[PDB]
Amino acid sequence: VTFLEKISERAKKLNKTIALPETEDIRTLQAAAKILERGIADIVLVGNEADIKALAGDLDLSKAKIVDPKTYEKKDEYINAFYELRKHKGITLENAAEIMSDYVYFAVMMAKLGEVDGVVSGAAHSSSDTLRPAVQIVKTAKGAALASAFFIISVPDCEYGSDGTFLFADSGMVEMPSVEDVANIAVISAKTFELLVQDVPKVAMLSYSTKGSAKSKLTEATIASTKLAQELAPDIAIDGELQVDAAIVPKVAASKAPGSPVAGKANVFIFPDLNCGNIAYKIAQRLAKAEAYGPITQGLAKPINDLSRGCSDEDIVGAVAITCVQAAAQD
Amino acid sequence: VTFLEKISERAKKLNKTIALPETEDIRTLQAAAKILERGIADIVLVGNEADIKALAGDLDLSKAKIVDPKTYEKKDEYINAFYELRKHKGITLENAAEIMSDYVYFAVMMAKLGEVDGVVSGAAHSSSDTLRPAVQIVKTAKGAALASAFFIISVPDCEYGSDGTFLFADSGMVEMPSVEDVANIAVISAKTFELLVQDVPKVAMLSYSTKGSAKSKLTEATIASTKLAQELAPDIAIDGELQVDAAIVPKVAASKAPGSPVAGKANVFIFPDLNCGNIAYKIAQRLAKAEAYGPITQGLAKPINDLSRGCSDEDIVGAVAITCVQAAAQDK
Ligand SMILES: *SCCNC(=O)CCNC(=O)[C@H](O)C(C)(C)COP(=O)(O)OP(=O)(O)OC[C@H]1O[C@@H](n2cnc3c(N)ncnc32)[C@H](O)[C@@H]1OP(=O)(O)O
Ligand SMILES: *SCCNC(=O)CCNC(=O)[C@H](O)C(C)(C)COP(=O)(O)OP(=O)(O)OC[C@H]1O[C@@H](n2cnc3c(N)ncnc32)[C@H](O)[C@@H]1OP(=O)(O)O
Repeated sequence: VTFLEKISERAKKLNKTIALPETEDIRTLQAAAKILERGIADIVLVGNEADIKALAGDLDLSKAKIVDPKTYEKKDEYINAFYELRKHKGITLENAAEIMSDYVYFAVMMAKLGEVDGVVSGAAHSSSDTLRPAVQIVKTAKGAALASAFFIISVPDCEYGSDGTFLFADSGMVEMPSVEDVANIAVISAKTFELLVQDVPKVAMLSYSTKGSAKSKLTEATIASTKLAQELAPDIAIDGELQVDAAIVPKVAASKAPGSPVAGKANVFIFPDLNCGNIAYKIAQRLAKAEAYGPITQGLAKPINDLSRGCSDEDIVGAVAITCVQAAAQD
Repeated sequence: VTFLEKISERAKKLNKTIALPETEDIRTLQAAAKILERGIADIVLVGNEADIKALAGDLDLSKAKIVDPKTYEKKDEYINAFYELRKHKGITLENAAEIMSDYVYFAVMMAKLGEVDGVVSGAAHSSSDTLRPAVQIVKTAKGAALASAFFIISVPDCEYGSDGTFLFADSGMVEMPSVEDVANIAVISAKTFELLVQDVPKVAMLSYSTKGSAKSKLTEATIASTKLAQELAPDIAIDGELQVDAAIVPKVAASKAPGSPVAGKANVFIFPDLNCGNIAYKIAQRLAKAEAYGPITQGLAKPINDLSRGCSDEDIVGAVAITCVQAAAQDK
C-alpha cells in the first residue's frame, strides 16, 4: 500500500546521491540520518561542520559527506562554473563569490557538475526561489521544452487511474501554458508517470467538452494541444478533449468517446491552466480524500525539488526518494 | 435524494404552478401524476388533450390543467408578445405565429406573463432548445447579468461546506464568462444557495492563488470579479482570490487567509471558467463520490429548467420541486 513506500523501496536500490543544503535546520539532519539508516541514498550535507556538530546530537551523519562552499577543495571550479553561465547578466566574476556561498546554489552546482544526482531543499527557505538557482545552473533536459510541476494523486478505495493513482499537471507552477506547453507538459508528464508509477500512461487532455461536445476558444486550445501531442509522441496514448468522466469512466467513455485510446482508462490529467490544475488537485485531496505528493518538478536536467515550509523529517526523506527515482531517468 | 427530499417537502407548502411542455413523453406524464398525487405542484400540461389522455393510460392527470397552444384563449396575445419581444432581430409577425406554436416556447411565455411560476422540460430534448426561449422570452431577472448553470454538490462523510453540501457555478453552461459575468454569477449563486440549501452563503472566488500568493492575468481577473461582486452585494460574505484548501479547510484558512469572512467555511464555489467549473464538479462526483444535482439554471426572471436524456420520472418529479423552491424567491 502506498506510492511513497514503493518509491523509497526503489530508491534503496538505485544508489543515487542527493545534496541537502539546509543543514542549519534540524529535520534535514534527521532525514539524512534516516536516509542512510535505510540505504535510501548516499547524501552530501552542504553546510558547516562546526554548525552541524551542535545540531546533529544523538544522530549519525558519519556515512554522509560534508561539503563547505567556502572551504571545499573544488571551490574555484564551482565559481568558474557559475560565473560562465551568469556572466551574460553583467554580473562580475567575484559576484560569483556571493551566490555560490549559498549551500543551495553550491548544492545545485554539485549536481550539474556531476558530483551529485539531485538536490532537495525548501523546508524553511523559500518555495519560488529554489527553482531559479535550479533554473540558473541546471535548466531543462532534452525533449523538455520547458519544465513543469506535477502532483501524484492517490485516491483511496479507487479503481480508476492506476489503481487509484494519477499524475496531475501542471497543478503547481506554470500558470498560463501555451497550446505548445500544454503539449509539452503532456509528453513530459507521460514519461514522469511511467517512471514513477510504473504503469502505461494514458493521457486525458481535460476540458468541459468531450470530443466535439462544445466549441470555444478554450476547447480549441485543447484539441490543438491533444493533436500536436498525439503527434510529438505518437507511440504515447493521448486523447482529448475529454471531460473527467469520459477520461476515467469506461461506461461513459463507451458512449461519449468510442474507439478512444485513453477515454475510460486515463491515469494522467493535463490541465488547460493552473486555475484548473490547482483547483482540481485540491478538490481531489480535500473532498475525495486523495493522498497528494507534490509539487514535484519535472523537465529539469537533474532533478532539483523544492519543499514546503511546514513538513517533517519523514517527508524530506520521501522527497529525496522521489528525486532518486527521477535521477534514474538518465542512466 | 436528501437534498431533494428537503426540497420536495418545501415544494408542498409553497403551492406553486409549473408548466410541463414535454407532453409526448410518458415520463413527463408519470412525473406530473406523481407530482399532483404528492401535492408538490400544480401542473399545466401544454399539449393536445386527446393525445395526452390517450398516452396517459390510467395515470390520474385529472387535477392538471391542459393547455393547447393551437386553441388557447391567449394564443394571439402570446404571439404578439413574442413578436414585440423579438421583432428587432428580424422576426416578423408571421415568423412569430410559427415559432410560438412550439409547446416549450408557449410554456415559457406562460411563465413570463404570470399564468405559471416556472417550466421544466428537455428530458428527451436538447437543452439549447429549452434555454433559447427561456432567455429570449423570460430573460434575466431584473434586466441583469445572464442565465448561468449551477450544480448542488453533496459530498458524503464530509463536514465542509454545509454538512458536505456545496453550490458550484458555473459548472455546466457559461463557457468564458467575463469578469462581470463571474461577479454576477457569485451574487446570484449566493442567493440561489441560501434559498435552496437554507444556510448562510460563504462565497469563494476560486483560483490557484490565495490572497496574493501569486500574480498573473488569471489572478487579476479573479480579484476584479471579487471586488465587483463586493460592490454589487456588500452584505454577502464573498472573498477571493482563494484556493480551494483556503476556501474550506479551517487550518489552511488561518495561515493563508486569516480574518476572511469566507475562508475556512466556504459553501459556494465560483469558477474562473467552465473548464475549471466542469472539471471540478466531475472530480467531486466521480472521485469524491459526491451526489451532484444539475445543471440547474439560475438568473432568469422566472425559473425555467432543462432536463436531460437519462432522467427518470422521479428525476423529473424532483426537478419540478427544485423549480418550485426557485420560484419562492418572489414569496419573500
Ligand atoms: S514537505 C511535505 C508537505 N506535504 C506534501 O507534499 C503533500 C502535498 N502538498 C500539499 O498538500 C501542498 O503543497 C501544501 C504544502 C500542503 C500546501 O501548498 P499550497 O497550496 O500553499 O501551494 P500549492 O500546493 O498550491 O503549490 C504552490 C506553492 O508551492 C510552491 N512552489 C511553486 N512551484 C513549486 C515547485 N515547482 N516545487 C516546489 N514548490 C513549488 C510555492 O510556494 C507556491 O505558492 P505559495 O506562495 O507558497 O502559496
Ligand atoms: S435527471 C438528472 C440529470 N443528471 C444529474 O443531475 C446528475 C448530475 N449531472 C450529470 O451527471 C450530468 O449533468 C450528465 C447530463 C449526466 C452528463 O452530461 P455531460 O457529462 O455531457 O455534461 P455536463 O454535466 O458537463 O453539463 C452540461 C450539459 O448540459 C446541458 N446544459 C447546458 N446548460 C444547461 C442548463 N442550464 N440546464 C440543464 N442542462 C444544461 C448542455 O447541453 C451540456 O450538453 P448536453 O448534451 O446538451 O446535455
